[PDB]
Amino acid sequence: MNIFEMLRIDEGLRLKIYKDTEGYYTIGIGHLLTKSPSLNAAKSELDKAIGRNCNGVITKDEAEKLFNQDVDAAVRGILRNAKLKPVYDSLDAVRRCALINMVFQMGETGVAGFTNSLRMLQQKRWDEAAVNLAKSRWYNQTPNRAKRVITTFRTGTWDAYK
Ligand SMILES: [Cl-]
Ligand SMILES: [Cl-]
Repeated sequence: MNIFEMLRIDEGLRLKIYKDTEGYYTIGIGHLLTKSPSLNAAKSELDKAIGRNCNGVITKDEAEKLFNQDVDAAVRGILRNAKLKPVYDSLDAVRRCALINMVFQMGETGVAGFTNSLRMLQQKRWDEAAVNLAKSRWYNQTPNRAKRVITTFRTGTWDAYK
């Protein structure tokens, strides 16, 4: 298991514009297109993103390309973030995957907001951090995915995904 297979399980793949769990226009492997209510504003961003007239639809390769950019951008945002970088650097390889997953889903800013949990992970207090991570809108809104991520931080293995 790697970051790609992990995210592909949590986000799935859809080749047609769809609405995410928040109701935002998305496509591919969790690639947010826009928070705007308009399907046309979504079709627009989509074509801008791919470089062709897609008319709301893309190919597998196009989805995988967006996915490769988004993972890279997620890592690069963590590395550039003063609050995140030190956490990331302190973590083992599996756990790093768990942080990247949160970042991909909720953005740098959002994760950077879990001050207490971040401190606990840095300190390697596993069980405590799993408990604090669960007290969040994130966990209440997408509980099966949050549990998977949280188990990953708790144990440091891929069990939740196997
Ligand atoms: Cl809560
Ligand atoms: Cl869920």
